[PDB]
Amino acid sequence: TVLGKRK
Amino acid sequence: LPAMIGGVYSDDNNLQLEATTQFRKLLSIERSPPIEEVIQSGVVPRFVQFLTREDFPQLQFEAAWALTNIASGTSENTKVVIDHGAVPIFVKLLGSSSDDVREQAVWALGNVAGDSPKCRDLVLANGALLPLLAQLNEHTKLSMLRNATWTLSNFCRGKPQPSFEQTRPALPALARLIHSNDEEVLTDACWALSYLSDGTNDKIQAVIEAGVCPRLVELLLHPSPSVLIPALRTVGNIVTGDDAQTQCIIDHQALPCLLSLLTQNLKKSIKKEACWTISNITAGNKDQIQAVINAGIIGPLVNLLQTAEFDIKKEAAWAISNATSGGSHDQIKYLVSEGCIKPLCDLLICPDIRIVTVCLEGLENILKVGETDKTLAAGDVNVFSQMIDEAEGLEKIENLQSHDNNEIYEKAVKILEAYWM
Repeated sequence: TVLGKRK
Repeated sequence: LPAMIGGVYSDDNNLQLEATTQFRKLLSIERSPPIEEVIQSGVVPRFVQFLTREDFPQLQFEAAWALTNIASGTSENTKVVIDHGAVPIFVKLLGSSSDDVREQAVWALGNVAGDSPKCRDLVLANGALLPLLAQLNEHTKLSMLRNATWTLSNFCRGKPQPSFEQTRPALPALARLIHSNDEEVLTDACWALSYLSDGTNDKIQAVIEAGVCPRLVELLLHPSPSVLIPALRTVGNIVTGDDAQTQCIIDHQALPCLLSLLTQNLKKSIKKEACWTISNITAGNKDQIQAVINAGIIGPLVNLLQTAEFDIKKEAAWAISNATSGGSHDQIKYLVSEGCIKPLCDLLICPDIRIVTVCLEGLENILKVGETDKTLAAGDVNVFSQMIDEAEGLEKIENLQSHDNNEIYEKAVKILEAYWM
Protein backbone atom coordinates (compact mmCIF):
# COMPACT_ATOMS: atom_id res chain seq x y z
CA THR A 1 0.00 0.00 0.00
CA VAL A 2 3.03 2.25 0.53
CA LEU A 3 5.29 0.55 -2.03
CA GLY A 4 4.88 0.85 -5.80
CA LYS A 5 5.49 3.17 -8.73
CA ARG A 6 6.29 6.88 -8.20
CA LYS A 7 5.86 9.77 -10.60
CA LEU B 1 21.33 58.01 -29.88
CA PRO B 2 19.16 60.88 -31.19
CA ALA B 3 20.47 60.02 -34.70
CA MET B 4 19.55 56.35 -34.06
CA ILE B 5 15.95 57.05 -33.04
CA GLY B 6 15.65 59.32 -36.07
CA GLY B 7 17.00 57.08 -38.83
CA VAL B 8 14.72 54.34 -37.49
CA TYR B 9 11.75 56.66 -37.96
CA SER B 10 13.07 57.96 -41.27
CA ASP B 11 11.92 57.05 -44.75
CA ASP B 12 15.44 56.28 -45.97
CA ASN B 13 16.41 52.61 -46.10
CA ASN B 14 20.09 53.42 -45.52
CA LEU B 15 19.16 55.39 -42.45
CA GLN B 16 16.71 52.72 -41.31
CA LEU B 17 19.20 49.88 -41.74
CA GLU B 18 22.24 51.50 -40.05
CA ALA B 19 20.12 52.48 -37.04
CA THR B 20 18.63 49.03 -36.56
CA THR B 21 22.09 47.45 -36.91
CA GLN B 22 23.28 49.94 -34.33
CA PHE B 23 20.39 49.19 -31.98
CA ARG B 24 20.97 45.51 -32.51
CA LYS B 25 24.63 45.98 -31.72
CA LEU B 26 23.51 48.06 -28.73
CA LEU B 27 21.28 45.21 -27.58
CA SER B 28 23.78 42.52 -28.65
CA ILE B 29 26.26 43.28 -25.83
CA GLU B 30 27.08 40.51 -23.33
CA ARG B 31 27.18 42.42 -20.02
CA SER B 32 23.79 43.91 -19.03
CA PRO B 33 22.40 45.00 -22.40
CA PRO B 34 20.55 48.33 -22.32
CA ILE B 35 17.18 46.72 -22.97
CA GLU B 36 15.06 49.11 -20.84
CA GLU B 37 16.76 51.97 -22.66
CA VAL B 38 16.14 50.69 -26.24
CA ILE B 39 12.40 50.27 -25.50
CA GLN B 40 11.90 53.76 -24.01
CA SER B 41 13.48 55.15 -27.23
CA GLY B 42 10.23 54.12 -28.98
CA VAL B 43 11.75 52.11 -31.82
CA VAL B 44 10.30 48.78 -30.70
CA PRO B 45 7.02 49.36 -32.63
CA ARG B 46 9.08 50.53 -35.61
CA PHE B 47 11.23 47.36 -35.36
CA VAL B 48 8.04 45.29 -35.63
CA GLN B 49 7.14 47.19 -38.85
CA PHE B 50 10.56 46.41 -40.40
CA LEU B 51 9.82 42.69 -39.93
CA THR B 52 7.21 42.98 -42.68
CA ARG B 53 9.63 44.55 -45.21
CA GLU B 54 10.02 41.44 -47.39
CA ASP B 55 11.92 43.49 -49.98
CA PHE B 56 14.53 44.29 -47.35
CA PRO B 57 15.55 40.92 -45.87
CA GLN B 58 18.61 42.42 -44.22
CA LEU B 59 16.53 44.96 -42.30
CA GLN B 60 14.10 42.18 -41.38
CA PHE B 61 16.98 40.07 -40.06
CA GLU B 62 18.56 42.90 -38.09
CA ALA B 63 15.15 43.99 -36.74
CA ALA B 64 14.30 40.42 -35.70
CA TRP B 65 17.64 40.19 -33.97
CA ALA B 66 17.17 43.41 -31.94
CA LEU B 67 13.65 42.30 -31.07
CA THR B 68 15.03 38.94 -29.95
CA ASN B 69 17.61 40.59 -27.71
CA ILE B 70 14.84 42.74 -26.24
CA ALA B 71 12.69 39.66 -25.52
CA SER B 72 15.63 38.01 -23.74
CA GLY B 73 15.24 40.63 -21.04
CA THR B 74 12.81 40.84 -18.14
CA SER B 75 9.26 39.57 -18.23
CA GLU B 76 8.15 43.13 -19.04
CA ASN B 77 10.55 43.48 -21.92
CA THR B 78 9.02 40.32 -23.34
CA LYS B 79 5.44 41.57 -22.63
CA VAL B 80 6.14 44.76 -24.62
CA VAL B 81 7.18 42.81 -27.72
CA ILE B 82 4.10 40.62 -27.44
CA ASP B 83 1.84 43.67 -27.03
CA HIS B 84 3.16 45.17 -30.24
CA GLY B 85 1.97 42.14 -32.14
CA ALA B 86 5.31 40.51 -32.96
CA VAL B 87 4.18 36.96 -32.18
CA PRO B 88 2.17 36.23 -35.35
CA ILE B 89 4.73 38.11 -37.43
CA PHE B 90 7.62 35.94 -36.25
CA VAL B 91 5.52 32.87 -37.01
CA LYS B 92 4.86 34.27 -40.50
CA LEU B 93 8.63 34.86 -40.77
CA LEU B 94 9.16 31.13 -40.37
CA GLY B 95 8.01 31.01 -43.97
CA SER B 96 10.63 33.55 -45.00
CA SER B 97 12.55 33.07 -48.25
CA SER B 98 15.64 34.14 -46.28
CA ASP B 99 17.42 31.56 -44.09
CA ASP B 100 18.80 34.19 -41.70
CA VAL B 101 15.32 35.57 -41.10
CA ARG B 102 13.80 32.11 -40.45
CA GLU B 103 16.56 31.18 -38.01
CA GLN B 104 16.09 34.49 -36.17
CA ALA B 105 12.27 34.15 -36.02
CA VAL B 106 12.83 30.74 -34.34
CA TRP B 107 15.24 32.22 -31.78
CA ALA B 108 12.77 35.07 -31.14
CA LEU B 109 9.79 32.75 -30.65
CA GLY B 110 11.87 30.61 -28.34
CA ASN B 111 12.60 33.65 -26.20
CA VAL B 112 8.95 34.69 -25.95
CA ALA B 113 7.85 31.14 -25.22
CA GLY B 114 10.65 30.71 -22.67
CA ASP B 115 9.33 33.60 -20.62
CA SER B 116 6.36 31.79 -18.98
CA PRO B 117 3.61 29.17 -19.56
CA LYS B 118 1.35 32.09 -20.38
CA CYS B 119 3.70 33.25 -23.15
CA ARG B 120 4.39 29.70 -24.24
CA ASP B 121 0.66 29.05 -24.73
CA LEU B 122 0.19 32.25 -26.82
CA VAL B 123 3.08 31.39 -29.11
CA LEU B 124 1.55 27.93 -29.58
CA ALA B 125 -1.86 29.55 -30.09
CA ASN B 126 -0.52 31.73 -32.93
CA GLY B 127 0.26 28.46 -34.65
CA ALA B 128 4.02 28.47 -34.23
CA LEU B 129 4.51 24.73 -33.80
CA LEU B 130 3.54 23.60 -37.26
CA PRO B 131 5.57 26.10 -39.32
CA LEU B 132 8.47 25.31 -36.96
CA LEU B 133 8.50 21.54 -37.60
CA ALA B 134 8.44 22.16 -41.36
CA GLN B 135 11.85 23.86 -41.11
CA LEU B 136 13.29 20.54 -40.12
CA ASN B 137 14.49 18.15 -42.83
CA GLU B 138 17.54 16.33 -44.19
CA HIS B 139 19.18 19.58 -45.31
CA THR B 140 18.61 21.79 -42.25
CA LYS B 141 21.92 23.44 -41.31
CA LEU B 142 23.30 22.84 -37.78
CA SER B 143 22.72 26.40 -36.60
CA MET B 144 19.03 26.05 -37.39
CA LEU B 145 18.80 22.60 -35.75
CA ARG B 146 20.19 24.01 -32.55
CA ASN B 147 17.83 26.98 -32.77
CA ALA B 148 14.77 24.95 -33.63
CA THR B 149 15.34 22.32 -30.94
CA TRP B 150 16.04 24.83 -28.22
CA THR B 151 12.79 26.47 -29.28
CA LEU B 152 10.88 23.16 -29.39
CA SER B 153 12.11 22.39 -25.86
CA ASN B 154 10.77 25.74 -24.56
CA PHE B 155 7.36 25.13 -26.19
CA CYS B 156 7.23 22.04 -24.01
CA ARG B 157 8.78 23.48 -20.83
CA GLY B 158 6.77 24.80 -17.91
CA LYS B 159 4.30 24.15 -15.10
CA PRO B 160 1.45 23.67 -15.67
CA GLN B 161 2.37 21.64 -18.74
CA PRO B 162 0.91 22.57 -22.13
CA SER B 163 -1.90 20.47 -23.58
CA PHE B 164 -0.42 17.24 -24.77
CA GLU B 165 -2.50 17.58 -27.93
CA GLN B 166 -0.67 20.85 -28.65
CA THR B 167 2.86 19.45 -28.22
CA ARG B 168 2.22 16.02 -29.72
CA PRO B 169 3.15 16.80 -33.33
CA ALA B 170 6.66 17.74 -32.15
CA LEU B 171 7.30 14.14 -31.16
CA PRO B 172 8.42 12.76 -34.56
CA ALA B 173 10.96 15.62 -34.88
CA LEU B 174 12.35 15.19 -31.36
CA ALA B 175 12.60 11.42 -31.96
CA ARG B 176 14.85 12.09 -34.95
CA LEU B 177 16.81 14.81 -33.21
CA ILE B 178 18.05 12.50 -30.42
CA HIS B 179 19.94 10.65 -33.17
CA SER B 180 22.14 13.71 -33.70
CA ASN B 181 25.64 13.66 -32.22
CA ASP B 182 25.56 17.38 -31.48
CA GLU B 183 25.54 17.91 -27.73
CA GLU B 184 23.43 21.04 -27.83
CA VAL B 185 20.72 19.46 -29.95
CA LEU B 186 20.90 16.31 -27.81
CA THR B 187 20.69 18.46 -24.67
CA ASP B 188 17.55 20.37 -25.69
CA ALA B 189 15.85 17.38 -27.33
CA CYS B 190 16.15 15.29 -24.16
CA TRP B 191 14.93 18.14 -21.98
CA ALA B 192 12.07 18.46 -24.48
CA LEU B 193 11.29 14.73 -24.22
CA SER B 194 11.64 14.80 -20.42
CA TYR B 195 8.71 17.24 -20.38
CA LEU B 196 6.46 15.18 -22.66
CA SER B 197 6.93 11.87 -20.82
CA ASP B 198 6.09 13.62 -17.55
CA GLY B 199 2.42 12.91 -16.90
CA THR B 200 -0.05 10.10 -17.38
CA ASN B 201 0.90 6.75 -18.92
CA ASP B 202 -0.84 7.60 -22.21
CA LYS B 203 1.65 10.45 -22.63
CA ILE B 204 4.41 7.88 -21.98
CA GLN B 205 2.56 5.70 -24.45
CA ALA B 206 2.94 8.38 -27.12
CA VAL B 207 6.64 8.83 -26.37
CA ILE B 208 7.73 5.16 -26.58
CA GLU B 209 5.54 4.69 -29.62
CA ALA B 210 7.59 7.41 -31.28
CA GLY B 211 10.55 5.06 -30.94
CA VAL B 212 12.91 6.94 -28.69
CA CYS B 213 13.76 4.16 -26.22
CA PRO B 214 16.93 2.61 -27.76
CA ARG B 215 18.66 5.92 -28.36
CA LEU B 216 17.70 7.23 -24.93
CA VAL B 217 19.44 4.30 -23.25
CA GLU B 218 22.58 5.13 -25.24
CA LEU B 219 22.44 8.72 -24.01
CA LEU B 220 22.80 7.40 -20.44
CA LEU B 221 26.39 6.73 -21.40
CA HIS B 222 26.99 10.19 -22.93
CA PRO B 223 30.15 11.66 -21.42
CA SER B 224 28.47 15.05 -20.99
CA PRO B 225 26.27 15.58 -17.90
CA SER B 226 24.35 18.11 -19.98
CA VAL B 227 22.89 15.29 -22.11
CA LEU B 228 22.87 12.49 -19.49
CA ILE B 229 20.79 14.56 -17.07
CA PRO B 230 17.75 15.18 -19.30
CA ALA B 231 18.09 11.71 -20.85
CA LEU B 232 18.10 10.09 -17.40
CA ARG B 233 14.98 12.17 -16.56
CA THR B 234 13.12 10.97 -19.64
CA VAL B 235 14.06 7.31 -19.12
CA GLY B 236 13.07 7.59 -15.49
CA ASN B 237 9.68 9.01 -16.51
CA ILE B 238 9.09 6.23 -18.95
CA VAL B 239 9.64 3.51 -16.32
CA THR B 240 7.02 5.14 -14.02
CA GLY B 241 4.51 3.75 -16.52
CA ASP B 242 3.27 0.18 -16.85
CA ASP B 243 5.18 -3.08 -17.19
CA ALA B 244 5.13 -3.00 -20.99
CA GLN B 245 6.10 0.68 -21.19
CA THR B 246 8.87 -0.08 -18.67
CA GLN B 247 9.89 -3.03 -20.83
CA CYS B 248 10.69 -0.82 -23.89
CA ILE B 249 13.52 0.57 -21.82
CA ILE B 250 14.70 -2.69 -20.22
CA ASP B 251 14.83 -4.28 -23.66
CA HIS B 252 17.78 -2.09 -24.67
CA GLN B 253 20.15 -2.98 -21.86
CA ALA B 254 19.46 0.07 -19.72
CA LEU B 255 19.99 -1.83 -16.45
CA PRO B 256 23.68 -2.45 -17.16
CA CYS B 257 23.89 1.26 -18.05
CA LEU B 258 22.23 2.48 -14.85
CA LEU B 259 24.47 0.15 -13.02
CA SER B 260 27.52 2.02 -14.29
CA LEU B 261 25.97 5.38 -13.32
CA LEU B 262 26.09 4.31 -9.67
CA THR B 263 29.64 2.93 -9.87
CA GLN B 264 31.54 5.73 -11.53
CA ASN B 265 32.27 8.83 -9.49
CA LEU B 266 29.32 11.02 -10.49
CA LYS B 267 27.27 13.73 -8.72
CA LYS B 268 24.85 12.80 -5.93
CA SER B 269 21.95 14.20 -7.99
CA ILE B 270 22.72 11.79 -10.81
CA LYS B 271 23.19 8.75 -8.60
CA LYS B 272 19.94 9.65 -6.82
CA GLU B 273 17.98 9.74 -10.11
CA ALA B 274 19.36 6.42 -11.36
CA CYS B 275 18.13 4.85 -8.10
CA TRP B 276 14.68 6.39 -8.39
CA THR B 277 14.68 5.04 -11.95
CA ILE B 278 15.91 1.65 -10.68
CA SER B 279 13.12 1.78 -8.01
CA ASN B 280 10.43 2.06 -10.71
CA ILE B 281 11.78 -1.07 -12.36
CA THR B 282 11.82 -3.23 -9.21
CA ALA B 283 8.35 -1.68 -8.89
CA GLY B 284 7.63 -3.91 -11.90
CA ASN B 285 7.04 -7.65 -12.45
CA LYS B 286 9.07 -10.68 -11.32
CA ASP B 287 11.02 -10.65 -14.58
CA GLN B 288 11.79 -6.94 -14.57
CA ILE B 289 13.04 -7.52 -11.05
CA GLN B 290 14.90 -10.49 -12.51
CA ALA B 291 16.34 -8.16 -15.16
CA VAL B 292 17.74 -5.98 -12.35
CA ILE B 293 19.07 -8.92 -10.41
CA ASN B 294 20.73 -10.22 -13.57
CA ALA B 295 22.56 -6.95 -14.27
CA GLY B 296 24.10 -7.21 -10.82
CA ILE B 297 22.49 -4.06 -9.42
CA ILE B 298 21.48 -5.46 -6.01
CA GLY B 299 25.07 -5.77 -4.83
CA PRO B 300 25.94 -2.11 -5.37
CA LEU B 301 22.41 -1.10 -4.37
CA VAL B 302 22.77 -2.54 -0.87
CA ASN B 303 26.10 -0.74 -0.44
CA LEU B 304 24.40 2.56 -1.23
CA LEU B 305 21.51 1.84 1.19
CA GLN B 306 24.14 1.19 3.83
CA THR B 307 26.80 3.83 3.21
CA ALA B 308 25.62 6.49 0.77
CA GLU B 309 24.35 10.04 1.32
CA PHE B 310 20.73 10.24 2.59
CA ASP B 311 19.28 11.63 -0.68
CA ILE B 312 20.50 8.36 -2.25
CA LYS B 313 19.65 6.08 0.72
CA LYS B 314 16.03 7.27 0.35
CA GLU B 315 15.80 6.01 -3.26
CA ALA B 316 17.83 2.79 -2.68
CA ALA B 317 15.33 1.86 0.05
CA TRP B 318 12.45 2.25 -2.36
CA ALA B 319 14.24 0.12 -4.94
CA ILE B 320 15.01 -2.62 -2.39
CA SER B 321 11.61 -2.49 -0.71
CA ASN B 322 9.64 -2.49 -3.99
CA ALA B 323 11.58 -5.57 -5.03
CA THR B 324 10.32 -7.42 -1.93
CA SER B 325 6.80 -6.36 -2.81
CA GLY B 326 6.58 -7.92 -6.27
CA GLY B 327 9.30 -10.53 -6.01
CA SER B 328 9.16 -14.29 -5.60
CA HIS B 329 10.18 -16.33 -2.56
CA ASP B 330 13.62 -17.05 -4.09
CA GLN B 331 14.36 -13.57 -5.45
CA ILE B 332 13.61 -12.24 -1.99
CA LYS B 333 16.06 -14.70 -0.39
CA TYR B 334 18.61 -13.43 -2.91
CA LEU B 335 18.01 -9.86 -1.68
CA VAL B 336 18.65 -11.08 1.87
CA SER B 337 21.68 -13.12 0.81
CA GLU B 338 23.09 -9.89 -0.66
CA GLY B 339 22.60 -8.54 2.84
CA CYS B 340 19.69 -6.12 2.67
CA ILE B 341 18.30 -6.90 6.12
CA LYS B 342 20.86 -4.80 8.08
CA PRO B 343 20.76 -1.70 5.77
CA LEU B 344 16.94 -1.75 5.90
CA CYS B 345 16.90 -1.97 9.71
CA ASP B 346 19.34 0.93 10.09
CA LEU B 347 16.96 3.35 8.38
CA LEU B 348 14.06 2.62 10.78
CA ILE B 349 15.49 5.47 12.82
CA CYS B 350 15.79 7.99 9.99
CA PRO B 351 14.01 11.36 10.44
CA ASP B 352 12.09 10.92 7.18
CA ILE B 353 8.73 9.43 8.15
CA ARG B 354 7.90 8.11 4.69
CA ILE B 355 11.14 6.21 4.47
CA VAL B 356 10.60 4.48 7.80
CA THR B 357 7.27 3.13 6.46
CA VAL B 358 8.99 1.88 3.29
CA CYS B 359 11.71 0.01 5.16
CA LEU B 360 9.17 -1.36 7.60
CA GLU B 361 7.03 -2.56 4.69
CA GLY B 362 10.07 -4.11 3.02
CA LEU B 363 11.10 -5.80 6.25
CA GLU B 364 7.58 -7.32 6.62
CA ASN B 365 7.68 -8.92 3.16
CA ILE B 366 11.00 -10.51 4.17
CA LEU B 367 9.27 -11.72 7.31
CA LYS B 368 6.46 -13.47 5.39
CA VAL B 369 8.93 -15.45 3.28
CA GLY B 370 10.89 -16.50 6.33
CA GLU B 371 7.56 -17.59 7.75
CA THR B 372 6.96 -19.84 4.77
CA ASP B 373 10.43 -21.36 5.13
CA LYS B 374 9.69 -22.02 8.81
CA THR B 375 6.63 -24.08 7.86
CA LEU B 376 8.32 -25.89 4.93
CA ALA B 377 11.13 -26.92 7.29
CA ALA B 378 8.67 -27.45 10.18
CA GLY B 379 11.11 -25.34 12.19
CA ASP B 380 11.00 -23.70 15.60
CA VAL B 381 12.09 -20.16 14.64
CA ASN B 382 11.76 -17.82 11.65
CA VAL B 383 15.33 -17.49 10.42
CA PHE B 384 14.77 -13.98 9.07
CA SER B 385 13.43 -12.74 12.41
CA GLN B 386 16.70 -13.78 13.91
CA MET B 387 18.56 -11.70 11.33
CA ILE B 388 16.30 -8.67 11.92
CA ASP B 389 16.77 -9.21 15.64
CA GLU B 390 20.52 -9.44 15.02
CA ALA B 391 20.65 -6.16 13.06
CA GLU B 392 19.29 -4.32 16.12
CA GLY B 393 16.14 -4.14 14.09
CA LEU B 394 13.96 -5.80 16.66
CA GLU B 395 14.74 -3.00 19.15
CA LYS B 396 14.05 -0.27 16.59
CA ILE B 397 10.65 -1.74 15.79
CA GLU B 398 9.91 -2.22 19.49
CA ASN B 399 10.68 1.51 19.86
CA LEU B 400 8.44 2.37 16.89
CA GLN B 401 5.52 1.43 19.17
CA SER B 402 6.38 4.83 20.65
CA HIS B 403 6.21 6.71 17.36
CA ASP B 404 3.90 9.71 16.98
CA ASN B 405 2.61 8.64 13.55
CA ASN B 406 -0.29 6.18 13.26
CA GLU B 407 0.86 4.61 10.04
CA ILE B 408 4.23 3.79 11.62
CA TYR B 409 2.62 2.98 14.96
CA GLU B 410 0.10 0.48 13.61
CA LYS B 411 2.67 -1.33 11.41
CA ALA B 412 5.22 -1.89 14.19
CA VAL B 413 2.47 -3.39 16.33
CA LYS B 414 1.27 -5.51 13.37
CA ILE B 415 4.81 -6.78 12.78
CA LEU B 416 5.61 -7.57 16.41
CA GLU B 417 2.21 -9.20 16.89
CA ALA B 418 2.56 -11.38 13.78
CA TYR B 419 6.19 -12.36 14.34
CA TRP B 420 7.11 -11.64 18.01
CA MET B 421 4.41 -13.02 20.35
